[PDB]
Amino acid sequence: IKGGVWRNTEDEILKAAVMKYGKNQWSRIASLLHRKSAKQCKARWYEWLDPSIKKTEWSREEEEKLLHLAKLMPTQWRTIAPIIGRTAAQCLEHYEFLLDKAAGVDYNAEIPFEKKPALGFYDTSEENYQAL
Amino acid sequence: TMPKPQWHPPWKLYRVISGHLGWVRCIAVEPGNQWFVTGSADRTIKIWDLASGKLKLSLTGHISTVRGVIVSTRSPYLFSCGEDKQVKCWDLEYNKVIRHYHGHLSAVYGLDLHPTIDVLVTCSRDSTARIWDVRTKASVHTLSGHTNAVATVRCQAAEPQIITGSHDTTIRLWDLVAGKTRVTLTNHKKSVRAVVLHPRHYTFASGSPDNIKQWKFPDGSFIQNLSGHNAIINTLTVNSDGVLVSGADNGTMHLWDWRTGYNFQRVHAAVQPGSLDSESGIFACAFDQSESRLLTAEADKTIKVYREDDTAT
Amino acid sequence: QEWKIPPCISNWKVHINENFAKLAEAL
Amino acid sequence: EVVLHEDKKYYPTAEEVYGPEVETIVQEEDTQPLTEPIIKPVK
Amino acid sequence: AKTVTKQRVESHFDLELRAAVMHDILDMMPEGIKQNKARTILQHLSEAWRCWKANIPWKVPGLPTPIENMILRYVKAKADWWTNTAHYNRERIRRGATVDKTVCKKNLGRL
Amino acid sequence: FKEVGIEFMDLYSHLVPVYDVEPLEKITDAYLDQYLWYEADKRRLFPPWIKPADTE
Amino acid sequence: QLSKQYSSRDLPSHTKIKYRQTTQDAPEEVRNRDFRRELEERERAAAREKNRDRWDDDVVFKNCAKGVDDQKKDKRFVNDTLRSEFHKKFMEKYIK
Amino acid sequence: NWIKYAQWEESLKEIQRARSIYERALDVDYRNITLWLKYAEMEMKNRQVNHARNIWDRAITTLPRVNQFWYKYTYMEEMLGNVAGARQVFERWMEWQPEEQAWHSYINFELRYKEVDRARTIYERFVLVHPDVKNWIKYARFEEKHAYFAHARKVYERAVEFFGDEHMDEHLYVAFAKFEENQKEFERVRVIYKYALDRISKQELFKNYTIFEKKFGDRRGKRRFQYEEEVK
Amino acid sequence: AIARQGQSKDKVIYSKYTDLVPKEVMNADDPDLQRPDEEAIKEITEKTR
Ligand SMILES: [Mg+2]
Repeated sequence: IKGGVWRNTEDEILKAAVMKYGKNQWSRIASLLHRKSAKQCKARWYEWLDPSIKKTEWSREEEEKLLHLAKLMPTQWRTIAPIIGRTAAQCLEHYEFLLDKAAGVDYNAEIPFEKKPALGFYDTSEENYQAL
Repeated sequence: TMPKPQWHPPWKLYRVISGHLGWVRCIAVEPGNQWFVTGSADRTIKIWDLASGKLKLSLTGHISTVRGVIVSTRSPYLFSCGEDKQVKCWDLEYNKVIRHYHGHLSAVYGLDLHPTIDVLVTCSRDSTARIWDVRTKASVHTLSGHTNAVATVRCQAAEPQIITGSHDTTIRLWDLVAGKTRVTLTNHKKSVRAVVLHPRHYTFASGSPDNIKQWKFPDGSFIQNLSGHNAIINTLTVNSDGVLVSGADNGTMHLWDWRTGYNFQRVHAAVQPGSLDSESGIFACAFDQSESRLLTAEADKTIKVYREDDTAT
Repeated sequence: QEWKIPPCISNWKVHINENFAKLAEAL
Repeated sequence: EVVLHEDKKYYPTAEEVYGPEVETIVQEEDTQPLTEPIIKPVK
Repeated sequence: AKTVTKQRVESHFDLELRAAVMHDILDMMPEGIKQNKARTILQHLSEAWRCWKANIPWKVPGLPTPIENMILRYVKAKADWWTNTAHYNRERIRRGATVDKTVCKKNLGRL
Repeated sequence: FKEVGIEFMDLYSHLVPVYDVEPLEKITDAYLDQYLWYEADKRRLFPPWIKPADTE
Repeated sequence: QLSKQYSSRDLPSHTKIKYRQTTQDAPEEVRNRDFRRELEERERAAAREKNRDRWDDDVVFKNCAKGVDDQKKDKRFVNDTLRSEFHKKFMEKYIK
Repeated sequence: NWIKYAQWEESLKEIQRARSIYERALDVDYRNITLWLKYAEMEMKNRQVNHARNIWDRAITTLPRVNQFWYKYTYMEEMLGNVAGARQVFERWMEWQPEEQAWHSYINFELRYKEVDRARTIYERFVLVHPDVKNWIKYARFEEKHAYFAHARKVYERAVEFFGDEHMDEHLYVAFAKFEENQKEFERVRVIYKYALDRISKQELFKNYTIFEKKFGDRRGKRRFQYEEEVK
Repeated sequence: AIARQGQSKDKVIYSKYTDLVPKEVMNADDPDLQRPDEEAIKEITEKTR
């Protein structure tokens, strides 16, 4: 019931919330949005919205590396995805794309505690000061 | 120098003993070279056979890190003090605590026994040191004075009975019966962590991160300045042979000629098999009664024993 | 300058072996 | 060659790091079990 | 005078760890002359300790190496204290000696 | 798939791992399991010597 | 200005001081002793003591357990809380 | 917090209160040099000369190493007109064997009045406290500035005598050469240049080169024989 | 005299530069540095006690 499609409003508000609160507090960020939970917010951050994620075409090297690795460790996408530097869902889609296109008074009264200054080789007798 | 002075033989590492789970902070040696004791962050006090290096006995009872340990000469006691706040007297006749000296407001960093009177002297983070009557568990005197934590305290029979230093970098000499300061030395720039009294000369030495100073007695005239090895240095200890050892937080240990400040040897020692390079350096170290063995307490949770090399020259 | 300390602003308050190739191609 | 995570050495042998001349012994447990006295009384 | 106790022990150990590092290093590290990063170095301490609790390798891009070897030292110490305490408590619960509501949940979290 | 939560049930002797999955994948996997065991039993995959067996 | 308050802890206990006796190891003995000789001879004794002390016609696999002699992992002490062998054993035991 | 409080009472001209505040602050942290400067300053602003005098004395007594206190103390006395007082202070200060700059300030102090003899006396102590070639040179130069050329020559003789063959180099010997050059003793200069050079280390190399250059210049002030010898 | 001001003449207080400056040697030993003696210690100890 809570599940559904992601909205530009929810997604931008997710950007701002993640910016303000920080990465480790999910319940606080899920509190602001409606119809979405904390798990969904976190996985939605790390899966897609995260700026460190690389959204662009795959170069030739990334295709060589992806194909080789996928033939090395079949069906393991969460192991391969960090090695090529792409999202697991993304490299999946691209792979099926490659096979697809490959064929109180202490203050104010009396001076709290008083230290009269000590007296030294000079005359302080005379000195007094003006009012305000 | 006087003339390329006092040739002493180098020391070598002889034995390494594991078997603490925490940092070993303190080593003491029993009056008869029978057993030497260690205090640890493990919260135990362990007693080790000097000869074989086997563990004899583990005591438990401190709540926190044991910082300081003394074995009385004239009575069969340990005294120990800890980060807990508690200074305890163990009767080694039963291996249990018989008295506890209560009253410091924070961790007690250090303690020592008057050699003839039967009074115990302790240092604490709370900036005081106390003179405790061993027999009645009573604060004879409280030595107010320093502005930071008192670190190392030594006790002597003659004049300035109590020699103490603190993290505020100044040494005060305390006149026991008055419980007041006779002398303030302010010649270290950084915290004084260790002091040591020379067995015969009537002089004393103090160590700071920056350098190590000797002093005349009483009243601490300046004498010498040993410069060389710069670390936060936790230990100064001296043989009747005039061998002064400086430990350090970076692991390093240097041996010195008490007379001249000739630093004959530098020992940098390997950290333990596991461990990490950073957990190096010796918290403290001591000399058996024969002056033939140097024992060190290290952050790599070991005890190392050094033996003077017989082929040497 | 050396003792400039990076502010500790709080956040609270990978390689692979080639043997996998030999194995996988073997199977 | 291959080492299972069952073994996989980290850190050199205890002995090797210090060198041969020193003796390195790991005391665990202890001996002279406690009812024994360090400092035994006169009789 | 107050006596260390079970209620106060964890607080006590961390109190005197903050003091241990503070006295040692600010009497050890210095020449800032004004105030040297005491609040800050301690915040690096708590940061590192959290990171080791989360098993996240903690590397600050700039930093003095004595400060770093410092933090790694004391942090490893507190780790040894915490871990040993965990082992011991699991032994007590295993034997069924201690009945406490808190130490069970805590000890669980630790393991 | 998405991340699985983990927690330890405490038997006071040995802890027991406990895993938490999102409901969708739990229904999917569940049907997968009933099916796999059903086909398996029909085809006589497992020989008799494996005995956390339904019969007894 | 000394208060008439008291406490349980404070009361007399162990008012006598146990002086060390002659066989316990009074300072008199200690002063006279040649420790170095004693320490050497004890050491030697210890050393001496130590010295004294010391079909299936069908299978996938030829013997795995050939030269596998335990290894000194429990002889190594490691100053690292998570890689100590004690910690491994603890971790092995209490998690499933 | 201490300081702001003191300042506020000072502004209301309740300076007896202010004094107590400063003293209380000192009890907390007597090493803090801003605190002491604010305290002394406050007294001076209110024309309380003798209070200020006391305070200055305390500051230098307890924190002798702080040069700021000494510089201000002497300045105050000079402003008050008490030259004798200032001299006394400087003599105390010099007992701490301070820093080149402090000695310069003492000398300059003397030189704001004629007092050349006093200045020279100070230099005599200074060049032994900090026996640096440069200081010796400076002392000689001082004499040159005031035309005591006889004494300047003697100073150079003393410097070279003192330093000896063991250690001396470029700078001092060059300076001496320049002095005699200016005295129009060209032959003597060559004697000095040659004899003293041969008597000591020569080649270090850079120093030697510099010396050579100087010599050449002096000469200038058939004859390009070493041009060929250096090249060959 | 500033510094002493609070205290009695008897009680010492270091202030001059000379105090700070080092004094050398004193030989292997001299009567100058020694532990009062047995007998002084006994007197002090007893009075203290
Ligand atoms: Mg409560």
